[PDB]
Parts: sequence; C-alpha cells; structure tokens
Amino acid sequence: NSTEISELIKQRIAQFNVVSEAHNEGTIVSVSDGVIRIHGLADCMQGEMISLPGNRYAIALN
Amino acid sequence: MATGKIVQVIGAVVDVEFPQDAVPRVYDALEVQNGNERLVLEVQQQLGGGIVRTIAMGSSDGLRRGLDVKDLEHPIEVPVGKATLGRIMNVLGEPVDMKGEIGEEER
Amino acid sequence: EFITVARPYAKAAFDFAVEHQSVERWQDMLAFAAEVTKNEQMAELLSGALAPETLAESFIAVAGEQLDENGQNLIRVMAENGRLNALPDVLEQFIHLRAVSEATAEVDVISAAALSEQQLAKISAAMEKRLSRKVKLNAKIDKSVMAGVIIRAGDMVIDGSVRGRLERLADVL
Repeated sequence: NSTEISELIKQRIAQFNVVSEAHNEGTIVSVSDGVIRIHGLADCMQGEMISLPGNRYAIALN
Repeated sequence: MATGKIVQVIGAVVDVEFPQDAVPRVYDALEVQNGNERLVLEVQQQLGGGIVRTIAMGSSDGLRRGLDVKDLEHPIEVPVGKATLGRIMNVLGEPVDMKGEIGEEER
Repeated sequence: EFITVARPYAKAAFDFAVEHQSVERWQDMLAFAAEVTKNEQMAELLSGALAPETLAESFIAVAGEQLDENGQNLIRVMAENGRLNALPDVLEQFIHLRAVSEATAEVDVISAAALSEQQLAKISAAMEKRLSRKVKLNAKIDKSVMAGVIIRAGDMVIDGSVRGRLERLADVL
C-alpha cells in the first residue's frame, strides 16, 4: 500500500486542484506598519525588488 | 449586513475575524453594538488569515466574544467646512456640545 | 519538532480508540493522515496562512479514509490549533502508547553476523523475562562490532560486543 497511497494522494490532490504558486509569484498574507509577509516566492533572493500592484516595489529582507 | 466577529478583547485591543475575501484594509473603520451603544474600531494591522487587530475608539468594557462587526469601507471620516465653526466635536466628528446635529455637507 | 505538542492529541486519540475497540482502524487512519501531510502540494498549503476552518476542510477533502465523525473531528481540532504538521508524531506516540497497553516491545539485535536462530530464540526468551512484554526481534548486522552482540531495547542497551570491551579497556589505562 505504501506506494499506491502516495499515488492516490497525488490523484486526489489533482482532483481538487490544490496547487502551489509559481516560483516567481506569491501572495500577501499580512500587512502592518509598512511591512508585508509574502507567502510563496520560492525564487526570491535576499535584497530583491518585489513588484506590488500599483507599480510599487518592496525589498525582500527576511 | 455585518460580516465579522470578535474573537478577542484584551483591554483596548480588539481582534476581529472576517471571511478571507472581505478583509478590511488598514485604517478602515469598523462598527459594533457595544450594548445599546455604537462603537467604532480602527483597523491597525492585518495579521494572519481573516483576522484583523483593531484599537477601540471608545470604552472597550461590555464587549463579548462573537459580537457581529460591520466593516465601514472607509477610514474614519469627519464633517468639514463652514458648518463646523463654533461647534465642539470629538475624534469621530460627533457633537459633544449638545446643540444637535452638525449640518455637514461633506465628510 | 513536535514531540511535546503531539502528546495530548496522541493520548486523546488513543483513549478514544480504546472506548470503541477500534485501535487498529485509528492507527491506520492516522497513518493515512500523516501521509497526507507529506505530499509536496499539501505541505505548501499547510504553511500558508489559511483560516483554520477552510484549511481543515481542504484537508478533509483529500481524505475519504477517515471515519465520518472522529477522524474528521481530530483533524478539525488540530487544524483549529494549527498543529496539522504534528500528525507524523501523533502517529509515533500512538504506536508507542499502543505497544505499552498491549505489553509489547521491539528490541534491536546488532551483530557481526547473523545468529543461529537458536541464539535468537534464547535472546527473545531472556528479554521476555527482562521485560514483561512479548518481544519482536529484528536482527541487524554491523561489522565494526566484530564479536558478541548489542541488544538495544528502546533506550536500554546491553553492550555485549567485543568492540565495546576494547574501548572500555583502553580507557582503564
């Protein structure tokens, strides 16, 4: 069962279309005092410029 | 309609949770019936999922958990112009001089 | 690491499974839940800040091998507390509590070479006296140890190997 369990999990995830973000893209999850927490951005690099809506930028520090 | 619910009350700081679609923006003003009296909250932080931390613009005493909150979709907005001359108002723009409604034209 | 936050949930799940004599079903249900946590896409979802009751529901959706009330309920409670990542350890402590309740042990035997299967019999018979539990054996072979045998029973070990004797003599001098 060990293998078919993971196969069934993959199948059932594909069924409900839960999906990861694109590596260059992520979502805001919190905002306060001018600091935002972004979830995703696997390929963000320390010090990068992140582009927000409204043609604004944020600097990825943590 | 009222779409949010109180989840904590610690002194003057009130936590409210909304559906993750209609989260109020920062500095948006909320409103809740603290008994027979209205009370407005100013959103200070969007933290975590759905939840929003707020500062109460009045006496926090009397608040339960699970009270319904309504999200006014604008910051605290006050009456302005010639109609406010000679009158006393509090931070929310309401008269505290007992001469009745202000007669604003614009907020 | 969730060694400490998993204890209450493992204890509650085991005490519930006993009242209903479903320990085997509960163990298999937990073993499936702990695998749903390891999928590449679900581990992404568990980290991003979703509201507990939507995360719990999207987790329940990916599992139809959980009995209608009690597995779904455990997932909902852990999700409310934000501890779904603890399932892989809830499973281990559930297996441990079960082994304790049914008075069982699983002892490792490490040797320079396989044993005679009369030696194994005597070892199991001796340990079933050292421990009140009925003991499984899973003999293992290591060649750094060169003679004698190591018996490891949980966190108790009997260093019978001659390698142990050598390292223990060298430090007498």
